[PDB]
Amino acid sequence: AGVKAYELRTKSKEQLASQLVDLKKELAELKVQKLSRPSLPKIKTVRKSIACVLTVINEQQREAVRQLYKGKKYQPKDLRAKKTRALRRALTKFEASQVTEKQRKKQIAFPQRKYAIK
Amino acid sequence: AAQKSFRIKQKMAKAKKQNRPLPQWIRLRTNNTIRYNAKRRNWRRTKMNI
Amino acid sequence: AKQSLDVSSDRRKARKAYFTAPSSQRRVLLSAPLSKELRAQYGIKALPIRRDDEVLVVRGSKKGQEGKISSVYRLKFAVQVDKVTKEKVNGASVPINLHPSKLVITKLHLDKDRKALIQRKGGKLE
Amino acid sequence: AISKNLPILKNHFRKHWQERVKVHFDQAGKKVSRRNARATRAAKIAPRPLDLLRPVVRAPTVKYNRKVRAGRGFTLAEVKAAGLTAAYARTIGIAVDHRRQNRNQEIFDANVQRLKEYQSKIIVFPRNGKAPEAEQVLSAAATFP
Amino acid sequence: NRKRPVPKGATYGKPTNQGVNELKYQRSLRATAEERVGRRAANLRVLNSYWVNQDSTYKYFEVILVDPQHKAIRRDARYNWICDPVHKHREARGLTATGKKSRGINKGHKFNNTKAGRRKTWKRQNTLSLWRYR
Amino acid sequence: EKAGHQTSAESWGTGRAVARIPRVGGGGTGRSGQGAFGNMCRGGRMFAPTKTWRKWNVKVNHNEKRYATASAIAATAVASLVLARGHRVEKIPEIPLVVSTDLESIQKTKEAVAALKAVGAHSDLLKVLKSKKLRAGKGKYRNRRWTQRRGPLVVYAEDNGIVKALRNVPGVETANVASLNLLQLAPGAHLGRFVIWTEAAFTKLD
RNA sequence: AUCUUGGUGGUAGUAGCAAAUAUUCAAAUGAGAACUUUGAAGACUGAAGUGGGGAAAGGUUCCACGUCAACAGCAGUUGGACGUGGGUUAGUCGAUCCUAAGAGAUGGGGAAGCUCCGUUUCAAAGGCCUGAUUUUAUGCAGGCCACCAUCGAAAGGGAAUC
RNA sequence: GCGGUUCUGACGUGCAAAUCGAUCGUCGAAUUUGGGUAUAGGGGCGAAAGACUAAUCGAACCAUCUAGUAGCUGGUUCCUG
RNA sequence: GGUUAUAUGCCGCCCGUCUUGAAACACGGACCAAGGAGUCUAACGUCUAUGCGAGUGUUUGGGUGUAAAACCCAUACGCGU
RNA sequence: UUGACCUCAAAUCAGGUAGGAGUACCCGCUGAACUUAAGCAUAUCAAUAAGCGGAGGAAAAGAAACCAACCGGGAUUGCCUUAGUAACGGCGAGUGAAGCGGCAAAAGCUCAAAUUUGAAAUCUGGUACCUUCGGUGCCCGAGUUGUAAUUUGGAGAGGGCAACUUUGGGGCCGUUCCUUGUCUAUGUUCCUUGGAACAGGACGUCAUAGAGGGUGAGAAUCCCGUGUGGCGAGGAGUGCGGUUCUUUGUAAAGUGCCUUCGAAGAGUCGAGUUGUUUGGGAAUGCAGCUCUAAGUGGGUGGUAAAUUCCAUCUAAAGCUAAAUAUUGGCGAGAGACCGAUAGCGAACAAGUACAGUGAUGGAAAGAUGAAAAGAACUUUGAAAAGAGAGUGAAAAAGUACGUGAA
RNA sequence: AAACUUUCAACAACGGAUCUCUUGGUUCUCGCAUCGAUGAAGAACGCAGCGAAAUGCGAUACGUAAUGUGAAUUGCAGAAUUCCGUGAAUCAUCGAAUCUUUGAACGCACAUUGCGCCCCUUGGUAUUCCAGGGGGCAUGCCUGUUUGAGCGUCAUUU
Ligand SMILES: [K+]
Ligand SMILES: [K+]
Ligand SMILES: [K+]
Ligand SMILES: [K+]
Ligand SMILES: [K+]
Ligand SMILES: [K+]
Ligand SMILES: [K+]
Ligand SMILES: [K+]
Ligand SMILES: [K+]
Ligand SMILES: [K+]
Ligand SMILES: [K+]
Ligand SMILES: [K+]
Ligand SMILES: [K+]
Ligand SMILES: [K+]
Ligand SMILES: [K+]
Ligand SMILES: [K+]
Ligand SMILES: [K+]
Ligand SMILES: [K+]
Ligand SMILES: [K+]
Ligand SMILES: [K+]
Ligand SMILES: [K+]
Ligand SMILES: [Mg+2]
Ligand SMILES: [Mg+2]
Ligand SMILES: [Mg+2]
Ligand SMILES: [Mg+2]
Ligand SMILES: [Mg+2]
Ligand SMILES: [Mg+2]
Ligand SMILES: [Mg+2]
Ligand SMILES: [Mg+2]
Ligand SMILES: [Mg+2]
Ligand SMILES: [Mg+2]
Ligand SMILES: [Mg+2]
Ligand SMILES: [Mg+2]
Ligand SMILES: [Mg+2]
Ligand SMILES: [Mg+2]
Ligand SMILES: [Mg+2]
Ligand SMILES: [Mg+2]
Ligand SMILES: [Mg+2]
Ligand SMILES: [Mg+2]
Ligand SMILES: [Mg+2]
Ligand SMILES: [Mg+2]
Ligand SMILES: [Mg+2]
Ligand SMILES: [Mg+2]
Ligand SMILES: [Mg+2]
Ligand SMILES: [Mg+2]
Ligand SMILES: [Mg+2]
Ligand SMILES: [Mg+2]
Ligand SMILES: [Mg+2]
Ligand SMILES: [Mg+2]
Ligand SMILES: [Mg+2]
Ligand SMILES: [Mg+2]
Ligand SMILES: [Mg+2]
Ligand SMILES: [Mg+2]
Ligand SMILES: [Mg+2]
Ligand SMILES: [Mg+2]
Ligand SMILES: [Mg+2]
Ligand SMILES: [Mg+2]
Ligand SMILES: [Mg+2]
Ligand SMILES: [Mg+2]
Ligand SMILES: [Mg+2]
Ligand SMILES: [Mg+2]
Ligand SMILES: [Mg+2]
Ligand SMILES: [Mg+2]
Ligand SMILES: [Mg+2]
Ligand SMILES: [Mg+2]
Ligand SMILES: [Mg+2]
Ligand SMILES: [Mg+2]
Ligand SMILES: [Mg+2]
Ligand SMILES: [Mg+2]
Ligand SMILES: [Mg+2]
Ligand SMILES: [Mg+2]
Ligand SMILES: [Mg+2]
Ligand SMILES: [Mg+2]
Repeated sequence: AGVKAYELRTKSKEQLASQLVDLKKELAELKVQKLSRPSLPKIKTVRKSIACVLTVINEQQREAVRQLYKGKKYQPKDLRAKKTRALRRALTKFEASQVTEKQRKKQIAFPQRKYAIK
Repeated sequence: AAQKSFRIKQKMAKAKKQNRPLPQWIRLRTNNTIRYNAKRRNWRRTKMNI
Repeated sequence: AKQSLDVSSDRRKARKAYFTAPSSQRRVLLSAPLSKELRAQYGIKALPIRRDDEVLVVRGSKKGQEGKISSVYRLKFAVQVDKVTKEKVNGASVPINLHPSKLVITKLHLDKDRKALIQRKGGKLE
Repeated sequence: AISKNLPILKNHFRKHWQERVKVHFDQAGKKVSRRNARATRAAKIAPRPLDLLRPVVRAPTVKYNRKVRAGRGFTLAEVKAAGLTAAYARTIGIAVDHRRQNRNQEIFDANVQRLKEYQSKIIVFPRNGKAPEAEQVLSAAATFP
Repeated sequence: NRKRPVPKGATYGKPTNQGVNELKYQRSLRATAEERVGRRAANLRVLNSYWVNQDSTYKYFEVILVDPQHKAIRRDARYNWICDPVHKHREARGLTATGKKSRGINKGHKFNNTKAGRRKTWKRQNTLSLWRYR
Repeated sequence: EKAGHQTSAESWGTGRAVARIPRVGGGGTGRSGQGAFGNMCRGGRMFAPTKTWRKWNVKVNHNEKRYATASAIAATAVASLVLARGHRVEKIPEIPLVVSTDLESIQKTKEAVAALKAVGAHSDLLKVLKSKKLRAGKGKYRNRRWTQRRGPLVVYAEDNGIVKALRNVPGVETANVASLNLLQLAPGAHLGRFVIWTEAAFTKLD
């Protein structure tokens, strides 16, 4: 059938590591059997289980690190948002919104007015 | 060429694996138009140029 | 006549969109009309065909034959009914490919999702 | 290459002119876009008109000084005479131009008249609330010909 | 001057183009200065430059640069224009003061060739415009 | 612009017992040595490649367009011409055929079709239905698959339904009387379109 | 258009398939044997070989089993062909290390610039020894010397196998 | 081994886009040669023939400018009046 | 009587091309299919048709639209007077 | 001796940043020749190709050291005009702009030069905390060789007098804008032909839907869509319409009169000369070298010079949407376009196979049938195959597959 | 007379024209603005029950996670038909990951699968040797930190 990642997300770090090894053992066993038999398609299910478990392990370990840098200025580049190189170099909303005191005063004194012709 | 680089040997290994006729079951596939292996190479016909 | 600037009347584009339709899109392309019996019951003209729907053939050489949809061969844009078959000279029996627009569904294979679809189209269910 | 009694011609096609031919097939398309953009702008700016009020000026040169036409903007002097500051006027739909000078009482008086007629025929909404439904007139140029 | 960099003074063409000596680069020594500095400090933006000195062999300039990554510049409303990426390598495109001089970007009858961009102007004047209704 | 010239072909010159056309260089493929560039070569450039700056649209003096439109309108009121142009107006009583202004406010196709049959446009509608044919030639590949006759032109003064109600009837055009179109009044440059005027449109003509 | 691409003739069953001394008998195999295999015979290369190994180059051609449509300018049961597999084992043999003619970063200087020069220079150009301390394998304790990256040989130099 | 004199031999739709046979020059050095390395196109290299520089040389090869220009050669497609 | 094949009488050089002169001992053509060469554009001359006429030209643009169409239009500008 | 300062270094020091790609359009640099002139050198091709550097969704330009000479206009760009004109030119071939006028789009502004001097009022970083595109404390640092506030020539500043006017910043809910999902008519009724009805005939139905496509032949009505309208989901953004919280004000801005002032960019401008370039002609711009200013000054006013006026701007510092470009990228819609020797080189495992040491060069090649129903079985043959039989509407459709010319 | 040669027809060849077709091209219009040191474009080598390609992907390898759909995929094999469901699929979508060796390409090199050094850790009697696992070490430039250099230079104190 295969493992299901919603079931794995309940599990602990150690339980998952243990399961990962049981799958790696199982996969080896089938690689041997494949030599004898003509066709052996069960091996696909266990390849994908391994890949599932590693995905979940990595998710857990990353979310742990996201918590460790909660709120801190500077976090690992791999947890920073990707966007694009050019977007990451752009001025922030704050920087782009800055006006000098001279211009702030003019903007208050003389905003564009709403008006209509009759 | 007895004493050869790994890089050359790796390319030769690739060439070994590709040197085969088309698997017959491809011909049975729905809407198949591949008749034969059109990129087959032979040591007597065409050189690999490394 | 079309009015929307998003829709195309280009033949070439239409044919491309059909022949390269992915499996999901082909589901909708392979709809069949309900029988006039079932049209009363559910209040729906047509549905996407499904394995284990029962069917009547209403056009072609096998017009009149009935059976269950044994397979929806979306890749071939066709359905295979069990019992509609070709007796081959060697004695083997291959399925005939029928297009769902030439069938009529006489019994639906229902389930939570099919039921939800029927009520979604303003059907009745009972 | 010269023969018969024909005009001498001056067809300048000795450069690689076919690299730079612009056929205006987008004429109809550019007109639909321009119109959509007027509509879009009108909606963003509503109820304001799409144009600023502009002064009358005399065209220069002996060939066209018999005509008057719309100029760039009111003078600082005309805006002051109409009972208005440049900074305010800019915000109430009046084009102001610091470069143009008044040396002619007829054009000056006519421009001051324009500004008075304009301040009569607009309604400036207060910068808070209450805002009464005015209805958008798109052209100051058609209102104040 | 800029000596034409051709082997042994051979030019391989018509006599008008046989010059090698007495030719002159179309940008100023000031612009060369900004450009070479600009390449040494590619994280910075060249703002402007000025003459300080000369001998027979060299002219000396000082080039003012701004760091667009420094938060003192990014948060300054008067200077953060230079952070926008249109202003990358302004010295290389002729957009500094010395650049605009050498490109002939000025108003009036003396700058008809150049005021809008020499190449743009040329292209506009050598375009055949055909309407649908000719 | 690049078709036919994506080749480094050069003439071999005389002395090789071949024609002096440019030839593809190199070796090891069927294309090597073959004729190139010229209009007579397989794979070469067409003679005088078509260019986009051919004159496409044509200017016509406005006052001449108006003349033709007025002639076209005048001919709509001559039953001889309307018959000759293939309209089935044998059993209509009177051309010009004017009908009530009520036509302008019909909302449903079913109703608008009944009105056209009522006033004697049945045969001309039928003609359009029976005339659908697949187009001869490569036009079929180019989004012009079917062909059929033109039906009546219904002319109104104000559209309060009628354009949408006639949109789907094969061959029926509609038109505001303010903006009459020579391409509808004289299809194929043949005078005598069958026109059904509303009373309001007919008064507006003056 | 000695036109372009493709196809097809006559020529014609014609020119021809004649260098390197050379083949023969029997059996086996097989639908079929001048040509495959075995045996018998006759000859040749004649050790500056048609023998036994390698370098460059090739890249699986090596070996087995199956096997003949095409290819081996006759043939073919045979094959460097076709199909399917098997096969290359290192502390000691090479590479790897060293420098050669040379190539080439850096410091610098040229050049609008792609880049060019130059190779230890008009540079603040490093990295070892020993004890400890027992805090530790980093600062500390001492000392010591300072030349100038790097690449460049499967025939040069070179740790070690029969 | 390196060369290439004569037969003006073979061949001359070849075994071969330079070969074959015989005859011949030289054969311990201004010798022959492998590999590494340097020199690049108005450039190199040359015991010098305008030789050689990948079957290309009194200026290589590749692409582009380029559909270069041609007072010159060839061609230029249905009928009747 | 037509058609067609053949026979008989008389007649009939191979086309294309350049050329004063080609059947030429002038050139291209072994054969067959398919492709294959005065085009489009800017500005013009004469002539003709058409509209309006001391004027004329709606289409840069604006308005409108059943939306690259059709329909409507101010100020200029061009040519003319 | 101890501690500064200045200048210069080092570190796998803390945190960042550049490079390469694409390259249609855009900003520069560099820069040909073929070609034309019936020869050819100046000229032309061309301020083009090739080469190099640098950007963006646009770029650049841009709020006059402008145009003018008028009754004056008023940033830039683009279109129509100006105009094949003024002018340049072996005054040959050829080349060739600008002002005004009509339009599209429209938007304006910032520094330097000033004593906060009764208060460096300013800012990076680290650190703790928080409501985190950031905020608040605290601490080092930068900075007086000058960071803030104030002013930019249209002005404006300092004093003095007199008056009235106008304001900030949050959430929350609609609309907007984009990206998506889903629901929303009517015959598979009869006859004929056919392998198949989607054909013909008959009788209907829907139509704001008779666009288009599919299905065994020309299908509005068999299927998907189309038309109309409804209902969801996810963002983005205050653009602006409502509501709610906090009211910034001893603050900020605007305005009249009097008075004293009014800082305004140098190896620049300008000049000579050299080269290049321009329609720019005793010199249009650019650049090298030499010379090198002024402050009622300086520039321009398309014939050099002196003298006298006048007119017009305010250089040598800076930012800025839109109208404009676009053989590239992404997403769409179309065509009197081509229809497999055509159209992109490429309808196909095509920039592939293949050639070349390399740069590079670079093909051919689409169609059985509705459906494989792709010929069981028999027989001759070593076999390939034949002959039958069969499948199919047809093998005069057998994969050497539509038609099947010469 | 036959053969032979030639001409025409029928049937059969050869060959692939013609006709009909078209998920391709071409041109015009409209809208949009998004590559890269957070490792791009491009390259190499790999990966499927049975593939040589094309296409997809990276030792988690024709994919993993998430979301939507609601039962396939299909050449065969196999699996599954609690499929009235946290659920089929070469499905759509896509926000989380994985992403060999490379490449601007960054420890030094590269016709080498060549040779280093540093930190943490495990094993072998181990600070120093050998091995395994993890994580690091390019250049220019900016701001800052720290450690310094120079009779450049001030004060102070010998
Ligand atoms: K040259
Ligand atoms: K010259
Ligand atoms: K070419
Ligand atoms: K070894
Ligand atoms: K060695
Ligand atoms: K030379
Ligand atoms: K070569
Ligand atoms: K040359
Ligand atoms: K001549
Ligand atoms: K006869
Ligand atoms: K001739
Ligand atoms: K001759
Ligand atoms: K760095
Ligand atoms: K010249
Ligand atoms: K000019
Ligand atoms: K000059
Ligand atoms: K003025
Ligand atoms: K003056
Ligand atoms: K081709
Ligand atoms: K057939
Ligand atoms: K198309
Ligand atoms: Mg190659
Ligand atoms: Mg072509
Ligand atoms: Mg013979
Ligand atoms: Mg012979
Ligand atoms: Mg023999
Ligand atoms: Mg012998
Ligand atoms: Mg012997
Ligand atoms: Mg063997
Ligand atoms: Mg043979
Ligand atoms: Mg044989
Ligand atoms: Mg083999
Ligand atoms: Mg050894
Ligand atoms: Mg070097
Ligand atoms: Mg080495
Ligand atoms: Mg050795
Ligand atoms: Mg010889
Ligand atoms: Mg001889
Ligand atoms: Mg002979
Ligand atoms: Mg000689
Ligand atoms: Mg030609
Ligand atoms: Mg030529
Ligand atoms: Mg007779
Ligand atoms: Mg005779
Ligand atoms: Mg003669
Ligand atoms: Mg003749
Ligand atoms: Mg003769
Ligand atoms: Mg001749
Ligand atoms: Mg001949
Ligand atoms: Mg020929
Ligand atoms: Mg033809
Ligand atoms: Mg660091
Ligand atoms: Mg030319
Ligand atoms: Mg000439
Ligand atoms: Mg000539
Ligand atoms: Mg000449
Ligand atoms: Mg270029
Ligand atoms: Mg970009
Ligand atoms: Mg824009
Ligand atoms: Mg800009
Ligand atoms: Mg100003
Ligand atoms: Mg202006
Ligand atoms: Mg004129
Ligand atoms: Mg010129
Ligand atoms: Mg103030
Ligand atoms: Mg059909
Ligand atoms: Mg130049
Ligand atoms: Mg700017
Ligand atoms: Mg083609
Ligand atoms: Mg048939
Ligand atoms: Mg056939
Ligand atoms: Mg024949
Ligand atoms: Mg990677």
